[PDB]
Amino acid sequence: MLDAPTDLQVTNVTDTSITVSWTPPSATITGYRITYTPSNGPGEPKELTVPPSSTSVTITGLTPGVEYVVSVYALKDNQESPPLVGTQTTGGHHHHHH
Repeated sequence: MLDAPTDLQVTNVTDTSITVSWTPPSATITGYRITYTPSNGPGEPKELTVPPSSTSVTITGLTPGVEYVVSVYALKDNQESPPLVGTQTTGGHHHHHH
């Protein structure tokens, strides 16, 4: 049972992407799982995974102009931490797209 990563930082944001960084937990870890969904979505999210050497990830294909909830879970084998949770609105709310 595993402590959560800390200090979610958004280092870049576009109309369709977010770059997400975090600080590792104190535990030995074997990966991270990242979920993302709009706050206004039914709420079951999309999921990605990364190796433990990744303490940042860029999420693409996002909807412009909406608040996303990003949740980062540390993994240790079959085990997962509670998530580190932060929010970010993508660019372009008042702009057309294509």
